[PDB]
Amino acid sequence: FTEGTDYMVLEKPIPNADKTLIKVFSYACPFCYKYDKAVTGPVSEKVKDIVAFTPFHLETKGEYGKQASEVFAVLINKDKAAGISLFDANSQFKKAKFAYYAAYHDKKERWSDGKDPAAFIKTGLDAAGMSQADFEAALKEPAVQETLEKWKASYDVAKIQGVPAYVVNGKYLIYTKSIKSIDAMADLIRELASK
Ligand SMILES: [Cl-]
Ligand SMILES: [Cl-]
Ligand SMILES: [Cl-]
Ligand SMILES: [Cl-]
Ligand SMILES: [Cl-]
Ligand SMILES: [Cl-]
Ligand SMILES: [Cl-]
Repeated sequence: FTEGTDYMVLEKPIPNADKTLIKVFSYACPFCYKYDKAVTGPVSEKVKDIVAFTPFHLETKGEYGKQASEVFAVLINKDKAAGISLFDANSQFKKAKFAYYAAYHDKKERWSDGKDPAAFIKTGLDAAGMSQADFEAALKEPAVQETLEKWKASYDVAKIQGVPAYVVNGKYLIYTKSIKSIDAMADLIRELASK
């Protein structure tokens, strides 16, 4: 694999990202949906022995970027605390993520274009099986707030080649357009993780 073609080196790395595969994404991004249907799960499963799969949501995209970040931060922290993989059938994050992708991209739902955040939140929480009250309580927790703080770094990473942005060890950003297969992507991630 070749620097400049398959990947690039971030001039400002994502901090505290040792042994991670970070995926910067947005619920509102059609390619994020496409790659999450086709490559994200299989590839992350293949490399789970070397790098921890670590979604980073980009809060600045779409009318409900902030709300989606809140829902995802809450659900990822809950899944992690329960020792549940983010690709597991029982992952609440996974359920919410695909509910938003289906609503936004397949059904063209826009929840009144920013003016109905309660409806947007409901879509994700209902799919995840979480109550509004539980979400509101969980959002106040330090770990959830820490996650939201970490994800602020998504904006500067997204500038390079858009979203999705798959990053190895906070340093090596894969060029999404170069990804040709599950195997090749997993091969690349392993090479990058050995650097
Ligand atoms: Cl779109
Ligand atoms: Cl994800
Ligand atoms: Cl759409
Ligand atoms: Cl609605
Ligand atoms: Cl819109
Ligand atoms: Cl900036
Ligand atoms: Cl091979």
